[PDB]
Amino acid sequence: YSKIRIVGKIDVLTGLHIGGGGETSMIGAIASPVVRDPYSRLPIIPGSSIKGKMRSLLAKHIGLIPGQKMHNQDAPEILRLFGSSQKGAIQSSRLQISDAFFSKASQEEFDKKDLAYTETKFENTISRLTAVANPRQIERVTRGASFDFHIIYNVENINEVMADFENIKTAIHLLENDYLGGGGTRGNGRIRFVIDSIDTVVGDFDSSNL
Amino acid sequence: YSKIRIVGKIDVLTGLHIGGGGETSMIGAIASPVVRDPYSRLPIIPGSSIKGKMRSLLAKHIGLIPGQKMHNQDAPEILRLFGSSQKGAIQSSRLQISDAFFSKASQEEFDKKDLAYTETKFENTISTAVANPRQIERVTRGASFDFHIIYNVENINEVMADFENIKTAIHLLENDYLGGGGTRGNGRIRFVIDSIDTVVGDFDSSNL
Amino acid sequence: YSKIRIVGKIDVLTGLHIGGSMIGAIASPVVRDPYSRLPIIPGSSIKGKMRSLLAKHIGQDAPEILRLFGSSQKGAIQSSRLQISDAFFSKASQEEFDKKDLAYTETKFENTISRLTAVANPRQIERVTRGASFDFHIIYNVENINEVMADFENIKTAIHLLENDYLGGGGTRGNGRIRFVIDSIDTVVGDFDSSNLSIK
Amino acid sequence: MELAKTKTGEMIDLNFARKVVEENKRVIVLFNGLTTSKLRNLLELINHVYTKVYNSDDTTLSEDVRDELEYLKVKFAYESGREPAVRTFIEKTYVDKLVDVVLKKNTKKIFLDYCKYFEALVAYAKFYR
Amino acid sequence: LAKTKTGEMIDLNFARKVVEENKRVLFNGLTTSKLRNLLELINHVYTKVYNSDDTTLSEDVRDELEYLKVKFAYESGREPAVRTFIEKTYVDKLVDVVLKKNTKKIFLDYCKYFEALVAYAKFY
Amino acid sequence: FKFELSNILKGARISVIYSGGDDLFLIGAWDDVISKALVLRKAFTRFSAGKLTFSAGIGMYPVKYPISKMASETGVLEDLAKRGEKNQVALWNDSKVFGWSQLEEQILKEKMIPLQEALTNSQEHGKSFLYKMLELLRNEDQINIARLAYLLARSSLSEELTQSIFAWSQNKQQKVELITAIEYLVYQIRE
Amino acid sequence: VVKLVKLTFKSPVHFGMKRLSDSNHTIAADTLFSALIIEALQQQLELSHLLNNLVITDLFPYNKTSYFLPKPLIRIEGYKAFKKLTYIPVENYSEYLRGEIDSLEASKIAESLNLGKASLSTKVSLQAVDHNGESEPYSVGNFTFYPESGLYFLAKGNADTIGQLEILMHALQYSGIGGKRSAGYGQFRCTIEDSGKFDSLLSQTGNIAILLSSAMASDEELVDCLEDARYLLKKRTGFVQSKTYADQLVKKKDFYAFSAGSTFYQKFNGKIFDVSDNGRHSVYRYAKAFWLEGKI
Repeated sequence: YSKIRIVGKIDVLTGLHIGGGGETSMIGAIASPVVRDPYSRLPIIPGSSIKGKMRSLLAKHIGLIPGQKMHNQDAPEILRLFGSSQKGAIQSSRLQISDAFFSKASQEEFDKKDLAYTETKFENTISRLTAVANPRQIERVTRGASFDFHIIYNVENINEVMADFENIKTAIHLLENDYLGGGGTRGNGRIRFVIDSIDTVVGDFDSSNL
Repeated sequence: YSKIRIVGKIDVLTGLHIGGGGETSMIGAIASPVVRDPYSRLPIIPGSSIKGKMRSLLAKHIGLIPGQKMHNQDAPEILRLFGSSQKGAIQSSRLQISDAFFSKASQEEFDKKDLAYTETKFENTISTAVANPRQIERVTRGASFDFHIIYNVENINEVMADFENIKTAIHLLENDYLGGGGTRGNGRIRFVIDSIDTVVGDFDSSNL
Repeated sequence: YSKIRIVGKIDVLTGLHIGGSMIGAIASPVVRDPYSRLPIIPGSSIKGKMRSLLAKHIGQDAPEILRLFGSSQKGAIQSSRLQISDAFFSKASQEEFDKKDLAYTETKFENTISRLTAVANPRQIERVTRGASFDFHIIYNVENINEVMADFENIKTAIHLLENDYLGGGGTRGNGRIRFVIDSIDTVVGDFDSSNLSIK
Repeated sequence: MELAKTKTGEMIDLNFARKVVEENKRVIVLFNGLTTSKLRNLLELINHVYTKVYNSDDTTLSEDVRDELEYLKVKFAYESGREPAVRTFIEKTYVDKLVDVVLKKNTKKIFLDYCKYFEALVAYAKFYR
Repeated sequence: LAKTKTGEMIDLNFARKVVEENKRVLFNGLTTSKLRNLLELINHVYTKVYNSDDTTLSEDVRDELEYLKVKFAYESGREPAVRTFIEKTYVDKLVDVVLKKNTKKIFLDYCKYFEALVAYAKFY
Repeated sequence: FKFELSNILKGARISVIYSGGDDLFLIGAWDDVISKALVLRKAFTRFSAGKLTFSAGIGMYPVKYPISKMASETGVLEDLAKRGEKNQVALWNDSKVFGWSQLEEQILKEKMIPLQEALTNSQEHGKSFLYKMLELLRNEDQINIARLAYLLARSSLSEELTQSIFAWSQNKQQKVELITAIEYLVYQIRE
Repeated sequence: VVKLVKLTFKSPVHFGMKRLSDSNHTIAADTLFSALIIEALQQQLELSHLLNNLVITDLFPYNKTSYFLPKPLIRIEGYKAFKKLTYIPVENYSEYLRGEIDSLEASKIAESLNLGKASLSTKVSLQAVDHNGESEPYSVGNFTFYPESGLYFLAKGNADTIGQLEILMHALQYSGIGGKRSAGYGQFRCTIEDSGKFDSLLSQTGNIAILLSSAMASDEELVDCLEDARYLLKKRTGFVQSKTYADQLVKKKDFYAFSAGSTFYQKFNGKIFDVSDNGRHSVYRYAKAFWLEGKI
């Protein structure tokens, strides 16, 4: 059994809004807060968010089967990578994304220059008939922030590791070109995967090529 | 699935003002500050503003349905371009207009010329003939912001129509204003496209 | 017969949702102590995760797996060497969370973008908050002295995998990253020596 | 809640916020003509420091937060001078006194409670209108 | 910010104290327009410092503050009430203190003190 | 409990698993089960002319939930309903133990039906407003009363209903009933 | 040498009834004795002391204040409160025997029992999932004792037997008791000491005798004991837990023993009953009787 660890950081570009738990917000405060790590009250990118976004992008790039409804109806490569739950064909997810926590380097860079990690962005919604605007305060992570992301790939078939990591690179490229969060079509969620340190944490497998 | 990137610059003509909602301001100054990128403390045109203004202008040009109440009731092409949230008829937004950050070339040009990126226009409101002083922070004329628009090829055959709609929306936005205070002049802007390239997929962007 | 006590902490590196209701509320509440309501890690979950990871490492029908985690097969009845008790929310972590007034468990809102209608189905999953430490107590049974070194090497491999592989929950989506800290390893019963033995 | 006591002696809390809003409710002009936008401006002045403290976890109020609270007192005085209705609102609700009280106490909890009191004031002003 | 006579510290509460001490009319006849002009003089350099990211006051900002001192002296000459306001509020010395500090924080503290002066003059 | 129990449950989607001398256990549609429990209580009062009363437990489970688990949890609910004051029904969670008249009228008639009327009549409201109300009512931070007032003020609902909701929220033994009514309504109006 | 052994359970315990889902507050004497025999087999201690000189008592609840004993089965003159009542504190035991306890007092005593909270943990088996199958859900009952509460039992035996019992209980602290042990249940810490209150209570002479353990008389003494007896014949059965008994798990011979609290006018000395048939070793079912005399 081999486990390959991909440790790096996701650098925000336009500022991503992964919406939080929708807790009771103060009147006039952020109507839609970001998901934050409760222990440190720092914004994070959940591993579920990255995993779902990159899986959907990879499925679209490969091509959804006509009339696809369930996630288990994806292409066999996507099912092999991100896992399946179809009864009698449960494939283990080789990719185990982890929540991308606010990096200490970017945290210190924000402590300097007296910058808040999350910025409240004001938006409105012009009505189609009355032309009235409805104010909205959305919390968004600052553009200069960075989140240390941690992925683990499980080597289930040594022959398919190359193909799976090629699919991973394609999905990462798609996610860099696409957004990661809410409101990306309005410009919230652009990112890039700058640092990538692929090392075999467990096993005799060689990840230098990967 | 092809992601086509439209990278260019957007340059203000009369002074852009996208407000930030007010902030801690000394008496008689910074009445309505412009929205700024928190990291660089630099003026920014939000992608939300550009996308919303283009969608509204395209809706007006195509023609709103009588008694329209929600943005999910626009023309089918507009809904396929800018997205839809209708129950059972969700349409993915092919246009992913992003925040138009202040271009480094224009920023260095302003630094060279010793000019502030934003002008605090001092205006009032005559009533009794009693004025109401106010300092609106609007982007200085001649400031270029780099705009980046992602178009997703959901349907190959519809790409030409969608890009014609995008061109019409850009034409309207250049003809109309952006941000707030357009009727008073501030907010007129111009697009200068650099290159349309299909970063992802096999689609060809040379024709586009 | 010798019994080796292994007392340590499980540090939740990323929100742990073991799981196991009201409308608009947490539909997947984590397991909690029925009296104290503190979230706990069932010993069954730790034992099963370690068994599965060690099975993948060895490959369960393997004699090492059966001897370590118990077997009831015809002709192969083996008492489980590893008695992994439920990990309880540690008092130190409880005090740390009481300070700053932080909830022991967070309600994480997630959704499900479908492939057909693109609509989102929302869920609110409870997860033990990151930074929480669970006091885990394990008893190893020395049925054969010659097998102790091999069994502890297998336990070390399983613990390494469990530090790299999530604990119970949707860990492929991030919920369940943990780290093991081995506070002590003592021989409560018997004359066996556990000084050389190390889980990590 | 448990912020301070008025000059008459009535305790100050969310219930006191509702009571003072009801008392100044006149038919519906509230606090002698206080428009909603003035109250929202005061609420945003509150909300700046509220966000600054809500992100932070320190029990004691940070020095920048205390300076912003004193500047908040200054802005309250300026709004009182500029608009009589805002002056009446602040006097009846004793907001400025609560700001100096939270400055004296120097606790995150007491500041959050004061922000909750102001939020209750705004909410009941919107409700009783 | 700075230390006044008898250990008093320049502060917004000190601004209120000065406004209530000089209240009788304010500052022996000071009007709102003169204080407004002084605040306008503050506003330009305040905005210049606010836009600049550097903590240390820029050279042009320091020269602007020196010209602010000159203009304060000229205003004090033009109107005795403005001179009384300046000597009671110690604003002219505060500008020199800010220049000595050469820090954005001290400049914004002085600007907030002047803003408190204006606000309390309007309130009283 | 053999013949008239069958007469009472005529059109309901209910299967009576058993009905002894006093014990009764029936599984059906959740809304049908609650409604027929109320009707059974009323008919029991009519037949017993006051005098005898009965206490019940009602539980809501998924369809594929094990029968043994449903029976055990409902028995626990009924045992809690018997505890202290009898003639009580423990609806859903243990927190919602209510009197029969309280559940039939003070919750469904008093609170659930007006909320249903408002939500069906309002063309600018939906389940989102109900869930926001539910979150504000269940937060229990002593401040959410004001936020609920603000939400109702912006809601453009009925003035009488708005005042009634605010009054119910401000007082215990009525906030829980309003929560129960909202939960019942959102359960009812699921897709 | 009577020794009270208190057990404080760090982890929830199964103590399951015939169903795995079912959870019981306590266990009978046969279960604890089987645990002791298993421990002696593991520790390689001689079983003669346990089989001959050791007399134990059913594990019983105890709270921060009082120790609980099983409700004696005696004639009572609100019977439902008494029937639902199961455990009576030591001080109230004599009063209950005399009959001074009334229905309201019986309900108050039944409410006074703060032993713990019974829950049903829901678990799954993923063994089939790897083999192209599906997860199998199951339920394990458990009883989380309140921090001050626990389970106590009295053990009467010779000094050597008491020392062997101390060693066995020290090992059983980590071995655990009840069901689903080695799967996160049954861990406990035991403290064994002389109990003055129980030494005084046991040293009583009464017209009636109350069983403190699941016991069954031999065929010779059953004729003498069964007369004028109020008892509850509880069915003790289960599977054999050992590696050498058979190649596969085999049920023990069905046994029926008088439950704790059963009252017999004539005492009987219980017998260790062998419930093993066609097995490589013998399975001992503890039915030795621990008696408490009382006047009614």
